[PDB]
Amino acid sequence: AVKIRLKRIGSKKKPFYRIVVADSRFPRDGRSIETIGTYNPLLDPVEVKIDEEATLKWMHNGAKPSDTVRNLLSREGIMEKFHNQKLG
Amino acid sequence: RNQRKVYTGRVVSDKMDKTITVVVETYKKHGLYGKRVKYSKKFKAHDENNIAKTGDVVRISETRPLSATKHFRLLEVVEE
Amino acid sequence: ARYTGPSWKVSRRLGISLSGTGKELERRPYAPGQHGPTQRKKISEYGLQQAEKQKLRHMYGLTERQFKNTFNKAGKLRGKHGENFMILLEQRLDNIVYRLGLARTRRAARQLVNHGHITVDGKRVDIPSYQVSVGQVISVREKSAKNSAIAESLEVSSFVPEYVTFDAEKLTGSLNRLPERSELAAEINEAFIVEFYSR
Amino acid sequence: PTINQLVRKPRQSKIKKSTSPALNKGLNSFKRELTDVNSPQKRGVCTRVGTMTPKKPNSALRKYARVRLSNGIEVTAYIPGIGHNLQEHSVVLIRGGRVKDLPGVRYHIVRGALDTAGVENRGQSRSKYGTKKP
RNA sequence: GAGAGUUUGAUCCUGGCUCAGGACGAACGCUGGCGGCGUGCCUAAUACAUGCAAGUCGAACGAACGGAUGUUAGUGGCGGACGGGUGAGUAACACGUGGGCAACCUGCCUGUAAGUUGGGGAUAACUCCGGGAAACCGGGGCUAAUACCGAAUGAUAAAGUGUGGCGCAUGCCACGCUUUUGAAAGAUGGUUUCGGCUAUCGCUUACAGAUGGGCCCGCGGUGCAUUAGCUAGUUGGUAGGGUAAUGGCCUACCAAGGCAACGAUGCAUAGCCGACCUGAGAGGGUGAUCGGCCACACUGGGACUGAGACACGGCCCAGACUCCUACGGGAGGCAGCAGUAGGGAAUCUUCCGCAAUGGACGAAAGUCUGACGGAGCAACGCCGCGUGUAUGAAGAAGGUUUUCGGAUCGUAAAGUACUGUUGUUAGAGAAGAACAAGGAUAAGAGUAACUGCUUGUCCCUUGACGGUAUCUAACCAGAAAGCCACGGCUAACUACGUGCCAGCAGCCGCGGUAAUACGUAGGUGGCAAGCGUUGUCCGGAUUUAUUGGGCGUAAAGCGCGCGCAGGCGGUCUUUUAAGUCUGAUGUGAAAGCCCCCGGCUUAACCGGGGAGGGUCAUUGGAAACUGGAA
Ligand SMILES: [K+]
Ligand SMILES: [Mg+2]
Ligand SMILES: [Mg+2]
Ligand SMILES: [Mg+2]
Ligand SMILES: [Mg+2]
Ligand SMILES: [Mg+2]
Ligand SMILES: [Mg+2]
Ligand SMILES: [Mg+2]
Ligand SMILES: [Mg+2]
Repeated sequence: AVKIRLKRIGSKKKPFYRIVVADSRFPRDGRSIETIGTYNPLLDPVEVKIDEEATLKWMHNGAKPSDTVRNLLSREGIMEKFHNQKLG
Repeated sequence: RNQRKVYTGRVVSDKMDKTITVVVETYKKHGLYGKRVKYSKKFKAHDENNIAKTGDVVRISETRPLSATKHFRLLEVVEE
Repeated sequence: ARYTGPSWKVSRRLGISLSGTGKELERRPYAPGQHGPTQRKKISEYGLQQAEKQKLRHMYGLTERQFKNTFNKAGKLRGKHGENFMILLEQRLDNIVYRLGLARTRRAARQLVNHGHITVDGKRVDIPSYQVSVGQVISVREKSAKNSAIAESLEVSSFVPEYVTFDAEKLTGSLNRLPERSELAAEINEAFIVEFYSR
Repeated sequence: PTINQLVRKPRQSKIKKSTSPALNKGLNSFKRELTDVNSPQKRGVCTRVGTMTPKKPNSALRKYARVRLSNGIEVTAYIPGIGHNLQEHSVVLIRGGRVKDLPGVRYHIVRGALDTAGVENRGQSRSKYGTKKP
C-alpha cells in the first residue's frame, strides 16, 4: 500500500517525528515519496505542522493514514475537510 | 509530446544491410589538465533504403532498439 | 576544582598575578622550584606564545580541551579572533559570579556554581560553563543566602565592572553589555594565542 | 612538460614504502595466501635470542630476538629495557620501531603484553617497559 | 596558503629524511570516578551447540472438543518477494546524474462505470487396511466451501473495418458499425410480509490515477601495453517463434561484417553513490556506522507457485560438510538477533517488551515481529562534571640541594571558617499516552426505512524502560589522579649511581670516571580520567608542480635523421554554431558540511528553515576567439 505515517527521528528518550508519505513496504526510517509535516508528543500541546493541501492530495490518490496520523489530521480539522471534498 | 535525442555526424561504412554508422566528433575538456580533447563516438543508424554513403554528413535521432547495437535512426541527410 | 593544586606557583611561573592581585607574587616573584632565584634563561618564541595561553587559561581555570573548543567556537564570530575569544571567555558564568564577588576567586565561584548555589533566569544551573548573555539575571538560590562563606566574601569587592549590576539586598545581578577588550584587565596579548594555535 | 604530454600520460606519484611491512600483511591458513591488512601489532614466537654489535659510533651489546610472527614472516625484534624473561619458543608481542644503532632490526617488542614480563626495578616511564605501579 | 632540524671547516643551491597540526570502527602499555549522546568481527562469505527471529484469519469451509460463547489438527485465502544480514562476486547501463518507452508491466490503495446469474464433479480432514518403534507413508470408502470446472449474458481483447484530429519514421488519440471470445462467491447484519429490499467485508470486467518495478540511452568515475589485436550469433538484413514488452532474446536463410592505440582483448583490484577525513583551494585517501541503488544467502544449475522470486530461514537435482538413528532410514545450512569455537592486535548480553513508531493477517478484539523501542558490557570516541573552597608564614616536621649561610618542595601542610556538584541515607515521583476497540450521541451521502458507512464532540481505556530520569531533606572533606617528557628541533634542570658497560633514541645523535641525552630521587613543563607508543590517511611535500617544478655543470635532451598517426597552426570577407558565452524551465533525495532560529541545567546532541553543490539536460539568443564550410 501507500501510507501516510510517522518517521522516527531525534535521539534516545527524546523522540521526534516527521509526517511522511511512503509505501507499507519501505522501512520505518527509510525512503519516502514526500514528507509533509512534523510531530512532537513531548509538549503539553503536541506540536503539529502539516501542509494539508498535499495531504488532501495524497488522500485523494488513496494514501491512507495511520491511526495516530488520522487523529492528528482530525484534531487539525483535515479529516472533516477531506470528507467535505468527498461530499461532491 | 516529450521529445527525443538528435545528433549530427559523418558516415564511415556502408557494408551493413539497410544501415550505416555515424561518427559524432566533439571537443571536450580533459578533466584535470584543462585541454580540449577530440572525443569521438560512433552509433548505428537505421537506413531504411541504403541511401547514404561514405563521406556523407547526416543527422540521426534515437528510437526503440532495432538490433543488438542500433538504437538510432536516419532523420535527414544534411550534406553529401 | 578541576585544578585542585596550589595557586601561587602558577602566577609565579607566568610572571603575572592570576587568581589574585599581587597576593602570590609581591614576595618572591621568581619562578618556583629549585631554579628561579639562582638563575634565569631567555625564553623562545614558542615559550612566550605558550605562556600567553597559560596566562589566559590558568587565570580562568579550565581544561585545555574545553579552552580550545571555546577558541574554535569563538572563531565563528565576526570580529578580531582573540578579542572575540577573550570576551566570550569573560562571558562564561564563572566570570560573572566572581565579578559579582559572592566568592573571592574563580575556583570558589566554580565551586559555588557546581553545588548550584545560584540560579539563572530564576532557574537552576549547576555548570560553570554556562554562557550568560545580555539581560539574564542571576541569584543565590533563595536558600544559599545567609551562608557564612558568601556573607563574608561579599564584605570585599575590589571594583564592580561597568558591564554588570548587582543588588545585594536581593543578592541578584546581571550582565549589562558585552565588553570590548578595554573593560577587562588587559595584562595579556590576544594575538600570540592565535599564533600558537595557528602554527 | 607540454599539456599534450600531460594528457598522453598524466602524472604518477611516488610508490610509498612502509616502515613496517610485516605488520601490514595478514594470513589465512585456508587460502595459504597473504592478505593485506593494516595492523598495529602482531604476536610471534621467538626462534632465536642473542646480542648484536651495533654500528659506529657505538659499541654496547644489543638484545634481539628472531621471531616468527603470526603471519609467517621472520623478523628481528629489539628487546628494550634492562633484562628480560625471554628465551627460545617464547611468545612475544611486537610493535614497530627502528633501532638506528642496529642494521637488521626494524621493530620492537612490547614489554608487558604477553610472556614478555615487565622490566625489573623501573620507576619512570613505566607505561613503557611495562611495570605496574607499586 | 607560517615553518623547524639534518649534508659543510663554513656558504649558497639542489635533493632527500624527519618533525610541529588534524583524523581513526583501532590495538597495546600504565592508570582509572561519574553523567549525557554515539560507536563497537575491519581478520576466517571459516565452521555452527542451543534458544527465539512468519505468521494470521472460526465473519471462507467441514469435522472434533463444549453446557449457548470458546477452543482447536486439517482444506482454503493473504502474507511469506517486506523487514532484517553481509560485501563474496561484479570494471558493467552495476552505480551517479540527466533523458526516452509511439516498445512495457503493476496484488494490496483511491475513484468512476457495469455486474456477483444459474449448475456439476471431486478432494483433504475423517474412518478402515498394510507398512513402519512412533512420526509419517501409501491403498479403499465418505464429505464442505470465498478450493476447482462448465455454461448465458458483458470487452476500451482479437479480426473486418470505416470517419475526425495528429506525431518522431516504427505510428498515436478519439468515435461509430460488423463478426468472434472472455466473469464471478459468498460471508456477516438488519429489516420486511413470507416474495423481496439492503449496509459493510469480499468477488468479476473495463477505465483512470498513485505507488512499486522493467528495457534502452548520453555522459562520468581504476592500474597495467613487462597485455594489441578481439569477436564467429559474433555485426546487419528478410521471415518466424518467445517475453509483461523492443531486440540475435532464440531459430532458419543471405551477406562478412563489427569493435579497437579516443586503449579494444586480457590480468589483478574493487560493490557504486550520497557523503567521511584532510587540505588555502585545486586536489589526496576512504566507501565503518546513517540513507539510496546493486549483488549474493554452503557452492552450481533449474524451474514451479505467485501481481511480484528463479526465493536468506521454499522446491528439485548434482557437489562439499555435518547431525540423529531403533541402523530400516531420516534431517540440515546464523552473511537474522544473542551466543560458541577457530583465526586474529583486537571488538558486546545465549537480556526485557511489543508501552511506542512501523509492518503481516484479520470485520475488528487480538495475534506475530531478535524490525524496532529499550536495558547490559567495553574509557572506543565526543561533550559535560568532579576528585574540595576560602583564609592561613620570611615559612613547621620531613624530602631534595647547599656556594653548609641558605634556596626549594610551600599557603602546600597544620590550624580556623564554609559548601555538598558527586557518594551515602530516607522521601516524593513526570514526560513519554496517541490512540484503536467499545459506549453515547449531533450532521451528512445512500436507503422503502433499518442495519451499516463517513465526519463532529465527550466518556473509557493501556508503560518494557521504571519507581529510570527529575526533585526535597539529612550526613560526611570526608572515599574519588594519573601518564608523558625536561640537549636542540620543543614547553620544562639539579643530585647521585654507572663508566662506549648497562642502556636511550622520530631526525640530529648521547654514554670511555665531573652524563641537564642512560637508571633513580627531587623539582619543573605539558596534559588530565586520560597520557603515551605503534599502525594507517591528508597536509607541511611546488617531493609528480592544471593552479604549481625542471634537464650546460646537481637526477634529467633519444647519438642523428626520414617521416605515418596525432598535437599546433599566417592575414582578410561571408556562413554556421561543434567548442565558448548567455536568459528561462526542470531536477541534483533526506540526513551530513555551511548560515539563521529554537529545545535538552550548557555542551555534545536534537529539531525547523534556508543556502550551496552539475565540464547536469531541454529550450531560446551572440558571433569576439578555436573548430567546420566557400
Ligand atoms: K549475443
Ligand atoms: Mg572484493
Ligand atoms: Mg597543498
Ligand atoms: Mg524466502
Ligand atoms: Mg538462516
Ligand atoms: Mg550471528
Ligand atoms: Mg655522573
Ligand atoms: Mg647531469
Ligand atoms: Mg541534501
